[PDB]
Amino acid sequence: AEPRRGDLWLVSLGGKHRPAVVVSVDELLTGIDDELVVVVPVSSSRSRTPLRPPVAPSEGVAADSVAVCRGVRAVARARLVERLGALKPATMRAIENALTLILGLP
Amino acid sequence: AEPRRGDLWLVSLGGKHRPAVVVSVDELLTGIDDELVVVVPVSSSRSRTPLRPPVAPSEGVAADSVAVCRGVRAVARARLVERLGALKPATMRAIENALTLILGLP
Amino acid sequence: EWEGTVGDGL
Repeated sequence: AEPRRGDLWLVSLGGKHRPAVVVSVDELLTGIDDELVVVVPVSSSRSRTPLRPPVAPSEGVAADSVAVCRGVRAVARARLVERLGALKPATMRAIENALTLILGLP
Repeated sequence: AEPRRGDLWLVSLGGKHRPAVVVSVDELLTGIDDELVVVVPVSSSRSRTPLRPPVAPSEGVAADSVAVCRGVRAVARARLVERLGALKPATMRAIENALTLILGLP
Repeated sequence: EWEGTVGDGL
């Protein structure tokens, strides 16, 4: 499939929609529509915190949006309905740090 | 009484119920119903792989099962309706390794 | 299966 780690995609949540960051690795993609992609939803209604780092409009979203890494979820690839953009590498590092904390990884 | 990291819980899927491993850290829980807990679904129907490490009945499932780490999802705490058991430390390390791979972390 | 959880906390 076409969504790549670090991409901003619009996700259809069944109808509501939210931007989200693709966080699963590209080698998992086999090109079937029902295979799972792991994403971090983006919110424009919550304040920034160390676990909700900001995402810049340069990266494809609205002003004052944050990556809600505590809301990390696998979704079917078919739910990713529009490519919106891509994150700056430092934003991706802030998200990776938040996910490492949230999931108790080394 | 509250879900703890490493616990196997029964999760209400809105209605079927299925086990899942709590993988988010205990320090995130504030004790409200609508907070998000990150869980890894456990299936007794999928084959074991390096990203689906096995889970034994001693750990709370009724039959030999696997943790579907690619299906990692944050869900509302209210969906966690019953504690089923707790994983061995080695099972949790295999799950942490799978999640480290899936999410491209250090 | 787990699809109904896709909208939790959002």
